[PDB]
Amino acid sequence: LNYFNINYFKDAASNGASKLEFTQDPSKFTDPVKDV
Amino acid sequence: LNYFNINYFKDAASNGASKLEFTQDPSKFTDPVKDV
Amino acid sequence: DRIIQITRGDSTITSQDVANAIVAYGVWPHYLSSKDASAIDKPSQPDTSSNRFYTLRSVTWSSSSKGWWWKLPDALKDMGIFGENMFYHYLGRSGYTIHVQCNASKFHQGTLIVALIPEHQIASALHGNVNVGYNYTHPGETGREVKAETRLNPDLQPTEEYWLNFDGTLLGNITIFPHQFINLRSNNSATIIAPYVNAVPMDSMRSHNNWSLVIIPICPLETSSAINTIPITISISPMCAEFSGARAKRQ
Amino acid sequence: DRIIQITRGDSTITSQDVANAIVAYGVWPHYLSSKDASAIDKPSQPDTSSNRFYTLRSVTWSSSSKGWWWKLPDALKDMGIFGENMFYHYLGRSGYTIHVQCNASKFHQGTLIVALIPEHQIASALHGNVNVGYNYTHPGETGREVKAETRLNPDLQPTEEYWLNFDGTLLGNITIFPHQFINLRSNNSATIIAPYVNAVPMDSMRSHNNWSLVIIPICPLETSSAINTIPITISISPMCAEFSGARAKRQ
Amino acid sequence: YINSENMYSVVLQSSINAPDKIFSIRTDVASQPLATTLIGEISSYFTHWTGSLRFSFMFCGTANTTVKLLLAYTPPGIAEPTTRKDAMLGTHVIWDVGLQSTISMVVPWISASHYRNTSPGRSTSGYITCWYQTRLVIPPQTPPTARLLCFVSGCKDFCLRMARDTNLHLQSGAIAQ
Amino acid sequence: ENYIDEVLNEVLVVPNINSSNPTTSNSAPALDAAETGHTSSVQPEDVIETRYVQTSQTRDEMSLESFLGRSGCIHESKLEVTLANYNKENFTVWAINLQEMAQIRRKFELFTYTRFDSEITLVPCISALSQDIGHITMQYMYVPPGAPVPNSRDDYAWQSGTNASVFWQHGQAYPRFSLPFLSVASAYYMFYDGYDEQDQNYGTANTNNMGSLCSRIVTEKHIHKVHIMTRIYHKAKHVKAWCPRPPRALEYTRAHRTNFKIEDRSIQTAIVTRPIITTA
Amino acid sequence: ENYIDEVLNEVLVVPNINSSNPTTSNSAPALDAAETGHTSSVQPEDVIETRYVQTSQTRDEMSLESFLGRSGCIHESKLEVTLANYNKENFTVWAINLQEMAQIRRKFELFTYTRFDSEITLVPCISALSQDIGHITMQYMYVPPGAPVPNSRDDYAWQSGTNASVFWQHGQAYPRFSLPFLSVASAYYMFYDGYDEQDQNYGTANTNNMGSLCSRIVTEKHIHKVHIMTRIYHKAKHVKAWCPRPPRALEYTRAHRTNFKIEDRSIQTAIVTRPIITTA
Ligand SMILES: CCOc1noc2cc(OCCC3CCN(c4ccc(C)nn4)CC3)ccc12
Ligand SMILES: CCOc1noc2cc(OCCC3CCN(c4ccc(C)nn4)CC3)ccc12
Repeated sequence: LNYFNINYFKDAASNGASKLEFTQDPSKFTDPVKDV
Repeated sequence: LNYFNINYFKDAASNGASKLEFTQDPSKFTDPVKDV
Repeated sequence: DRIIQITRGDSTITSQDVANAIVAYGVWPHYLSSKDASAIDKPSQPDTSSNRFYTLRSVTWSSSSKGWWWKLPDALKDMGIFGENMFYHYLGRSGYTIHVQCNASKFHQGTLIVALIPEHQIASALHGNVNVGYNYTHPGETGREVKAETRLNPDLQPTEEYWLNFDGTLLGNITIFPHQFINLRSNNSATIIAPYVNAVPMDSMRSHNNWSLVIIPICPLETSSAINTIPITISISPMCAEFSGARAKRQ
Repeated sequence: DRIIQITRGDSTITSQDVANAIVAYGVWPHYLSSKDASAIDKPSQPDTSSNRFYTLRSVTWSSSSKGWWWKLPDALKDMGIFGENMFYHYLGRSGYTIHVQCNASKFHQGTLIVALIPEHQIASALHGNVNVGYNYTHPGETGREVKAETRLNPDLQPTEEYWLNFDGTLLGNITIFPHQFINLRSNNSATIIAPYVNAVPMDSMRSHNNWSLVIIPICPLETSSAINTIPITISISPMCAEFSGARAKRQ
Repeated sequence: YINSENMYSVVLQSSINAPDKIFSIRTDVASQPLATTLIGEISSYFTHWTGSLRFSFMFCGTANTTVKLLLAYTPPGIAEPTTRKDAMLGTHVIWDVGLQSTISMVVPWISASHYRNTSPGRSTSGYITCWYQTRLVIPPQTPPTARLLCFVSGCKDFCLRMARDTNLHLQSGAIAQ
Repeated sequence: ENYIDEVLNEVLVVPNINSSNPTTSNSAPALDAAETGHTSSVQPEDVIETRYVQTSQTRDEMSLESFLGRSGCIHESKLEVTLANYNKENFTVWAINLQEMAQIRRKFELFTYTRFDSEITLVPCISALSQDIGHITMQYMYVPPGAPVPNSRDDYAWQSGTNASVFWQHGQAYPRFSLPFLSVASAYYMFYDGYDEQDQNYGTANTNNMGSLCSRIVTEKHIHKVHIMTRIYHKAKHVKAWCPRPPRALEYTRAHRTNFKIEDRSIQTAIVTRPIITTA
Repeated sequence: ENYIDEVLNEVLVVPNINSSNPTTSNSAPALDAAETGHTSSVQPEDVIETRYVQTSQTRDEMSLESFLGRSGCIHESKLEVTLANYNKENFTVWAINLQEMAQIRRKFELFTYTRFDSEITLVPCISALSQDIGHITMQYMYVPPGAPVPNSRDDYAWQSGTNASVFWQHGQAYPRFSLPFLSVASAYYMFYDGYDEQDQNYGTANTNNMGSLCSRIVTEKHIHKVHIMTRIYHKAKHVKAWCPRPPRALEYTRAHRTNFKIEDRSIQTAIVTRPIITTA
């Protein structure tokens, strides 16, 4: 199914690996376009 | 009575043994029948 | 109702004594879907010029014959458009209707097992570090006879042990494979339809044989007749055959 | 807007100086309909494996070159799946995109006429009861060069008279045929799309050539450049190609 | 040419009228030569391979120089094409040099299985081969030879999986503090 | 309602036997033709007068998940630790196969194709050859195809920057971890009827190449001679399989090949001979 | 709906390939100018007739978090324990760098600036040089810039009144702890194009000065000669990075400097030579 997650610690850094959020480019590497 | 189960991990494969679902043949070994 | 007529190409086959027909693994052949696909080019689907009955060189069944086998797509290597389509592309996929034919008289007795087995990886003839050579699993339409003779290049040869299914497994458990029996008192033809089966959407027609057709007589052919020797003939038709990644012709 | 990109097969052609493109006789190629058909068997339509750009052996254009021609389907005789499909059936029909390519410098001048002419029945070289021999109208991809030399078997040869369009008709009325001009100061490519055209729904790919591509330079190639000799290359792609009446392969 | 900048360009000649090969490349991406490149080095950090590759070519010759080249990807299960005919029977792009220096062609992902190995070693992904469609033509008094540059990137198609350590870098000694 | 029904292990049930009666008819269910390739349809009640019996039996245990879902040994790696500057040697390398130990190999080779996640469990044991042991820590690193393969107890690759490694030290309990199904195709091949690009190496050799399991003793040079034997165990989790094949009849010769023949030994099945067939 | 979609590892998806058709037009997508500094926009469907394929593949594993989020060795500290009144010596000191071990260094040096929390994991191993070991306890203290640096196994600074120390003793499992991103600026510098106030020490030397990791054996004078080798491992958690750079092409010489040149050795990339370019 799905899975369970709680943070057991008082500080940000103790927390485990972060969640993923979309690539959402912008194309700034491949097309940084001054007139598009 | 019954029993408790949670998945503690972020990845599919960590999860324990799968649940059973019905044989639901179809008879494809014993009778693969072209005219039934 | 013991009649069968199967029409495939411009080809139509007929048999007046058959035992039903078997559809392998209960699934009829189909073209490869968008969900399952891998190769992103448009497949080529020759339709009637490809999916039609190709009938190979016949073999002779005698008092001594202990078995034979063929490999697919290999046996069709030189057959028509299916053949040519085979070496012009990297990849192809196909299902087949296999129709094995042997007739006799009400005065003969004999029994064949006709099995189509997937990924039939046969065994080397000798002990130690041998393997089987490409040429020996790619006989073309002629197939392998089981011969008691000594052979050309033995470290490369496959076992002749047919009752071991050639694979080191007991014949007679050979059933969990799609099969029929041709038993002369009862039938005349055997018929098997198979779907593509492989752990990949399309594979190499050249370097990999999805199926092996193996017929070994489990009941020896006995007669008081003048004709004490009869032919078995294989015809197989590809079905929903498609190819992709076209390039020049491999030799 | 002088750019063109045509994609056919797995093939894509590009040209940065072209003059429009021409569609022969104002009709785009299509598959053969139920109303017009004759042969009652299901045609085979290889799609991408057949309708793709085949590019033939190039020819060299010099101060002396007075013309060349090719015949279709003939030029494609040995090309890939279209070729093989050609000799495995009695009948076939196809349209083509013809793309003729010759490039030079802004420092060269020259002008080619590129014409696709239907039923181009050429004329015998000599007088009296001669005709032209099969082999001489079926050169394959190499085509006919107009050569001033004496030739092998002259009673069978076609005329070398190109300004007579080889047919006994005035060159320069050669226009009522679908055509373009390649004129080095202006363009680089010529492009022609043709539909099947014939007085019958499908014909023999072997014994009949529907089209002839003929390019003869009407303006002689002049330059002060070091390269005083340049290649012309023909690529042609069949389109909506279909075959029927399959049998074994004619040689 | 190894440790120069010339390793990065190929040279075309006006001296040749012919269907000659110019160069060829294994198409697998962790393969040589392309392993050194961005997409390669990164692919070399994973064990699995899939997608389509974008090969772009820039013609660096004189503004007045012209050529037409054939760029061809010949799919696997066959040998590197030895002739123009043999090559062209595969997936190709005929490139015409003109106002725009550059052209991009793509090797489609065409493969038995959904993914491939970044270090296949025996198996190939196919080849990409460059030929003369016509000839490199020149005016009077302009350099007879012109160069050609070659680029790769991945398409929207492209993906890597199963992270592994890279094979393109090592540590022999110890590193100074 | 499925936390309960599987706690007493009852989902997947066997049919009841119904009562049956004297038959007299033109319907002959006992009579079929096995030539069809079809197994007969006859049931007890068809050929004999049967009583009603309510069958409580269960197929749960017979499921693919139950059968493959037990771990068994797939490899035994012995590390003989030398002290000849200690760094030139002292590492395992193993190419990864389900094919080198017969018991689990026979089971999965019951099917043509199989698919599943894996649970690897380790059982390391230190055989002490000196007066003592001291502190032994071990490292096990998975080195997929193409990853740099360690050539010495020394080399950088045990840095394991992106590779997965697991550590064991004496007194720690048996390491374990899970793997996701790793093939490049939709399933693993238990058998392969084809060769490589070069037309060589018939069989499974070609298909599943997982790379290698590499072992090293990580504790630095010391005085005790020991041997470390880590046995590798493998459970299948989350399983499907397709196309059942007959079970291996003969001893296994070689991995990745079906070769059964052995030198100067009669070819010996598990069948057992009788004196005569009229006596059991 | 994101406890589920990431359990089978499917957030972040790859586009499908659409069907494509014969093109004839003045629109030449294959034709661009790479002079612009822009990568081409062409896709498979633009230059070839493609079929529809539904792409199930996933970029999750390719995320910055997946790539940096595996621990690898950044330092190896060997403590050779002497007994020459035992208190004058027997401590590590290490100035803290991601720069002394090549494998992780290459990875982070893929970017110009990086930011993240750190998980340090320790793997101590006692090499026994006497007949035995006894009870070895170790102390690891983080000594930030300006904190008093221990000069002897002795000195007061191991009191660790406000510093963070972690203790290990033989038989205890691998210590671990987390660090919050420690720079004084918004990100860590992987490269620095500038010098110090004194116009000296080009490069990273200047930027990230974390102070030092100090090790001591805490068990009091005893009789067994041993060596303790504690290896330091580092995972990045919670990561962002900016400005990708090309990957290091050559072996690493020195920390905090890009120097590649080596004495009496040819300068050697990972590129591999061919006989001729018309053959692959
Ligand atoms: C840092 C730890 O690394 C490992 N230690 O032990 C390990 C074991 C591993 O393999 C997992 C099970 C696999 C074995 C491969 N296998 C196949 C595949 C094809 C065939 C024909 N036969 N067997 C399928 C499942 C993977 C990694 C490690
Ligand atoms: C009582 C335990 O104390 C410690 N033991 O081991 C430790 C390790 C520690 O560093 C954490 C990771 C840091 C290393 C510093 N680093 C950089 C910074 C700049 C550059 C250019 N390259 N690398 C960024 C991240 C901190 C404390 C301890």
